[PDB]
Amino acid sequence: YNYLFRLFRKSNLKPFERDISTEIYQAGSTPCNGVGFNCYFPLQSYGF
Amino acid sequence: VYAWNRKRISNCVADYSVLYNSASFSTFKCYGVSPTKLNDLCFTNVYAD
Repeated sequence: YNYLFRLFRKSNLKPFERDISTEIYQAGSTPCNGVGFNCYFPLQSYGF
Repeated sequence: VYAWNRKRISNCVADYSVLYNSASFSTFKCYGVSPTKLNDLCFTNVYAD
């Protein structure tokens, strides 16, 4: 579980761009405010 | 559920965003289609299983 990828983002990365942030996503009309439905954590692990 | 019932929708226009913006639905998913993009898309027929 030490290997991961970003599964959620609002826009695609530009050439050689990188993103460290663990900010909570909003996949739909949930009034998310960092806290659940559509409120996904942005990374997933591979779990190889 | 072994013999589910089908309703047909045809020859009309709609807002689909209600299917997740309404408090009436506990869970919503789409396959081969995006939840916002429903309001821009078109289909030959819609069948509700």
